[PDB]
Amino acid sequence: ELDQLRQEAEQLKNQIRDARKACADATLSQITNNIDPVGRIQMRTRRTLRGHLAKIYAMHWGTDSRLLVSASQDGKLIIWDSYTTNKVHAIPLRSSWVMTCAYAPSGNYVACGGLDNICSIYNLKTREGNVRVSRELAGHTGYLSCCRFLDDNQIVTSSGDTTCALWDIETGQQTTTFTGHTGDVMSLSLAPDTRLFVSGACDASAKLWDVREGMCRQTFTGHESDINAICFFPNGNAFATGSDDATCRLFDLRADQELMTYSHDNIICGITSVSFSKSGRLLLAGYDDFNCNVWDALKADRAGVLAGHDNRVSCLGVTDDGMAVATGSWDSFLKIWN
Amino acid sequence: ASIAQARKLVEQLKMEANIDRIKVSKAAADLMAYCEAHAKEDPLLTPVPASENPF
Amino acid sequence: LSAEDKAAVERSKMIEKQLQKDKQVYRATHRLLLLGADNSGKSTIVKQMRSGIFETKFQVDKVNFHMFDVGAQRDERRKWIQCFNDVTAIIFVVDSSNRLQEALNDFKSIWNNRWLRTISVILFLNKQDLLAEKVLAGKSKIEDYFPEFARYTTPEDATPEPGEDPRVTRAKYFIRDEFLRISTASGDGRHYCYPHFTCSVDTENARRIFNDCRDIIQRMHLRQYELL
Amino acid sequence: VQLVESGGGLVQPGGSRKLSCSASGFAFSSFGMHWVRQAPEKGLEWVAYISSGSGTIYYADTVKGRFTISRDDPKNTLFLQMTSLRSEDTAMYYCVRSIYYYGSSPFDFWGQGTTLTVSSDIVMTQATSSVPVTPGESVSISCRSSKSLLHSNGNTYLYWFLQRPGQSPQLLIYRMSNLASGVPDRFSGSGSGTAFTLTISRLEAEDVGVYYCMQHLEYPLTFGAGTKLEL
Amino acid sequence: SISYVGCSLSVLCLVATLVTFAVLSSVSTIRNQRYHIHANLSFAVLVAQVLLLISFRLEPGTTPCQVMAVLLHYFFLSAFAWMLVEGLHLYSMVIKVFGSEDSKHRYYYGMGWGFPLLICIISLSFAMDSYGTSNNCWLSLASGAIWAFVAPALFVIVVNIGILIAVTRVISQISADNSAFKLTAKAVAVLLPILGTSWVFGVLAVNGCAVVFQYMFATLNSLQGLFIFLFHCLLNSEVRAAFKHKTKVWSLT
Ligand SMILES: CCN1CCN(c2ccc(C(=O)OC)cc2NC(=O)COc2ccc(C)cc2C)CC1
Repeated sequence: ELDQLRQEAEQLKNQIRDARKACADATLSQITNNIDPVGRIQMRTRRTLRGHLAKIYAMHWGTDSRLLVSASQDGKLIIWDSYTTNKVHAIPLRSSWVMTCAYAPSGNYVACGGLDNICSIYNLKTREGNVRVSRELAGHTGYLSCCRFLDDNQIVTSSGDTTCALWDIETGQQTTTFTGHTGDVMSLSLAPDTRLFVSGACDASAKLWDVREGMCRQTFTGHESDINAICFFPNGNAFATGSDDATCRLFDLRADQELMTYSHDNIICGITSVSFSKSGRLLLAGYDDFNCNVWDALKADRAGVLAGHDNRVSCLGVTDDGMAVATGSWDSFLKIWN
Repeated sequence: ASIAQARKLVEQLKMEANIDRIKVSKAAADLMAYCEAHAKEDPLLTPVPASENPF
Repeated sequence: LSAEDKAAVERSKMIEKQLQKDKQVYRATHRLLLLGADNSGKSTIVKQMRSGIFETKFQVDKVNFHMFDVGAQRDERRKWIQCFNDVTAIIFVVDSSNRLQEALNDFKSIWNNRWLRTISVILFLNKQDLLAEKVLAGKSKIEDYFPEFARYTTPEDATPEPGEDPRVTRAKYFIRDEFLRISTASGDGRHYCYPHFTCSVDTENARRIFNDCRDIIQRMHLRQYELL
Repeated sequence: VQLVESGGGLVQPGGSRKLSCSASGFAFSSFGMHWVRQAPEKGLEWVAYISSGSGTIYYADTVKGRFTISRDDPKNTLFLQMTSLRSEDTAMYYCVRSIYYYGSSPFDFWGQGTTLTVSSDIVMTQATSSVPVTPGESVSISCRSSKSLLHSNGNTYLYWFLQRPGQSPQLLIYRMSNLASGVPDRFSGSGSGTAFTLTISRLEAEDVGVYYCMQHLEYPLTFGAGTKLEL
Repeated sequence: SISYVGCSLSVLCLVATLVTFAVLSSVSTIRNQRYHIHANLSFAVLVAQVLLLISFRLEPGTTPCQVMAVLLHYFFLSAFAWMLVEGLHLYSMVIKVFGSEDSKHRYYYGMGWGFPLLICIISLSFAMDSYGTSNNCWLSLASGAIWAFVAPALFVIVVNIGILIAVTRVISQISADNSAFKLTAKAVAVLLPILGTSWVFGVLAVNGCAVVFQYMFATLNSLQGLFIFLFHCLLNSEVRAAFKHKTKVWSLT
């Protein structure tokens, strides 16, 4: 019966809420009310990368923390050498409407996707010397919002058809379709161990998925609007999700609830992209107010402002070694901060 | 019809309701321990000198 | 700088030259968003002047255009329309012949979208001949779906085609007036709506888009000079 | 991905001849191309370099002015025009492709060569001109430099090439520790400024031949004498 | 003394405009061809006005007087050429609006800092005694070779007027699709600085006439630069937006 199923669902949700409140022994602010503040950190624009014709919508660091891929909504995927501002590669794209790009951990492949409902995997290392389409993964009935490489063969893409998908580049077929979100998934962050990944959707909900055994392990609510960005804490037991409600939140997988809420009364814009520092003490969130904000992840105190972008900040990402942050905005500029 | 969707939603909710949950104090302590252990390893909290800074 | 470093800088400079050549084309091409409903006539229009997103490159008067039609998507449009905050115009196609209120609401949240405040809308009222040959018959009454039709007179600034009954002109201009009343309200002058009448078989549609894109660009350039 | 080189033969001294190299299988435009010759029963000598886009053109000090290099990207063919020929210019002229970016593998592919029979610099020293080789054992070829090859970038521009009997040289190691594509994992490279060792573990057949060490820190590119491994 | 006051106001306003452009050059909106011409025109008038203030007090009949006559001629001619380039760019971007985003920096910089130099060199070889001499370094204000500067000038203030009319017509038509006079009146006020249009009430004294040079050309020179500031650095809604963004960036950082 539909009514009894709805009643059972409501009872289960009430039980989940009660269990979550039971574990709320204290707050992260109370536990970390004695640690010294990180201070007023100040990172300046050490390098501005120009050459993108249109608004940059995605950017991903390489494993070596020297190469940087950036996708612009002009049909261009540019791989830069972040140390020397040099452009290592300029890949034309079949579709000029691109919202995501992923750099493989090995550095031999680069992904992109957008309103073409297709994940294009390009082979950087080829005997022919050029970058060519290695694969065109299709099967998503909607725009691809984010993509992340597990390895040289497996990529997981969250697309605006309320689904994520673990693919298989060799066969070009979906290996596991993660369903359960009621709205378009905007971003997904891979756990460092690659066993799990969390994806936030336009339903004010993030969801943890087991990549091997495809299912939603945990669901996290608390946001009042669409989650635009999700990032995984370096430890891998927590993740920060920013929404277009001028709020980021830190959720612990073990506590299964929000730990801290980063927000300010002077902030009315929406978070577009979120990244964590290597230590996890700093949470860098790009907003719609043309500047990013550095938050104390353990105290909910704003620690800095990465002002300098003339348009909305679309993406920001920390290096694997934590050396420098990169920020791509709609002003067609990539800025590196230290 | 929608009965299958309701049953799947109920099954997923039951699966999510049977997870061993730790206290918030333990999670906060573990996050603090991770942040403190990797203190002198983040080139964004302590400004790295230009000798080692590659930008 | 070593030899390989210098050659890498040379590769970067060649990439920059190619990017400049590509910019010479990108800045000279005007992007448009083709929006509408399933029973609107978008497919007929894209078939004229000649899954994912579909790109149609139509050039008239020696200026290239790029019309993008969004397909294989869902009702949640707000999260991909942000990608079109820099296009020249949104060609919004409406079937003038039941679901007219749904299409009128669809015109809102596109006119009133916070990412399209400076985005002009070229409004196409497609398949006007269906309305023409449907309104002579009394089977369907426009006043039945829209009550404020009897208490409405045809505008003085109307240019009916030679051979059009007054009822046809009154109905089509009532639909247009509904759309422009939605458009002008909550309009700060940053973007303008340009209504047109089409029958889905008309070689002039590309010319209308041309003449309207030139007007949009003209007013934006004038605004850059603080002349308007 | 193959480069086939033609336009060579018997030339009277003082003559002029155009050496053509036609490429097929890779992007000619994005690849810089070098001409590197090898005199009979001698080592490897760099002759010329035409960069991607014909921007920087470099010539060896011994062929400067007499030789000119050019490329045709639409025709995918690289030309070496040779004027005022000398008897000290007889060699098998090899054409190599080298692309330059971060993580690139310059000098990755060589061609087949053309016989042209005619009727300061960073000196590379290879002390071992010949080394006995037994299959299954390990060997360590040594190379020395006249100046440190470790730039401020942290890259030690040393290249180890292998030339099998009757075959064109094949890239083995680039930047003094980097295994080229298709090269077995047994090969390795190590060393520091003005000292380099290439170690081959579990030496096998089809591995004998002449090993060459080359510098890429600054033009002109100078190879080594060549260490011969024979069974 | 009125001429000195007005022209000093003009040079101060032009310096403010140039420093504002330099400060806000980081912003993409203030980084197009429009502000290149605005800066070059502001620079040209600046060196065509400071070289006129210290030309008031400079020993007549000397070598400095002659070389400053050449310099003033070149800089004023370059200013008028940049006014013509402003008119051409406005015509391109409001009439036949397509193809306007194409790069044309070479043509603009050959038309200003350019054709003025060629006209000077032909007017320097065919006329040398006219330059300087007299009682002031105004390049034979009486007669002889003043038309070496007036004739090119009257080809920028008879062209930029027509363009103005054309633009006005367009604006009027756009104002028809609605205070129509107010929009047109503001439009003319905006374009008068950049487009040479006020330099026709100064062609009324090029030959032997009354002593009315100081109390007229001073008004023209003051407006050329005060209007440039007040209508292209202040009250521009683009320069103001860029300044607000830069102020926010500096305050946050
Ligand atoms: C190279 C030609 N000379 C340049 C400088 N000259 C001046 C000296 C002192 C004053 C002064 O009293 O105003 C403070 C003014 C000027 N003349 C100008 O500013 C512009 O001239 C013109 C602009 C437009 C037209 C149609 C005609 C003329 C003559 C004399 C000539």
